[PDB]
Amino acid sequence: YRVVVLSFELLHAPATVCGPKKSTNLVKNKCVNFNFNGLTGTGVLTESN
Amino acid sequence: NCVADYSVLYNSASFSTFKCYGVSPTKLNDLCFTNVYADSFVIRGDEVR
Amino acid sequence: VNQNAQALNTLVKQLSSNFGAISSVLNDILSRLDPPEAEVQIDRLITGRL
Amino acid sequence: QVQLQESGGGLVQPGGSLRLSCAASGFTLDYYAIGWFRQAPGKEREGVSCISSSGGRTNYADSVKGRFTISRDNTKNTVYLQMNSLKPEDTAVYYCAAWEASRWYCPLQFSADFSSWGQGTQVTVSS
Repeated sequence: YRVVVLSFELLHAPATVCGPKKSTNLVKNKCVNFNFNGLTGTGVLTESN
Repeated sequence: NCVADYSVLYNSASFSTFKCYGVSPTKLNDLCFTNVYADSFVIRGDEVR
Repeated sequence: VNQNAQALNTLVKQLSSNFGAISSVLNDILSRLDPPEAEVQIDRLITGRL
Repeated sequence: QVQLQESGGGLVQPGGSLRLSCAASGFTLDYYAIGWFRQAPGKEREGVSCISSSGGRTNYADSVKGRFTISRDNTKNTVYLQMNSLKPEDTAVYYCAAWEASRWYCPLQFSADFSSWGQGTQVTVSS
């Protein structure tokens, strides 16, 4: 029996392998549900110095 | 640095073992990871347990 | 002033504890596990945070 | 602690009837689809009958149409397989396996991975 184990590593780091999903446009200065590099949340984005 | 399409694996209906721990197998396409390690081998049947 | 600020600073830092759950951040647990298994982790967060 | 346990095996006369049981402990069997599988001496494990999680969909192997009836009790956490008009061709060890649909569509006619397996029970047909 041919066995393959897939250990997925999940730390606070850039993600190099990501599943089949569609990236959308970016809107600013508005209340949004955002998902950056797997980091999900809700808030308003602003340009930062 | 490569997209992982887990639907091809999960919906293949050819693998005799689909054991996912800490991650549901249907959400492998929705989360993504920094890296994944693959170990591929042939083992007997009373021993894949 | 110092005592009041320390009490609030302690309260904020408690949000980063796991209280036995797999992750201290609530959005990760929802994005990772199904509600039958996610909820068990949330109750650990809820008990510690409450 | 997940366990699948077969019961009801034994020795019967051809043309007689026998009834098997599969019980689950450590987990709720109702959400899983269950299939009965047998291996004959010198043969490969073939699919006898399968039933959906809710019981609204079933499939049987052509050798056993009109003879075997599968069903389940989701309150009692069991799946049953009734055998009638039993033949010497059916002498085999019978497993019950629980798994989830790995393809689109309600029917269970296709085969796939089987998450949990029992230890099997022996039914012998000889006279």
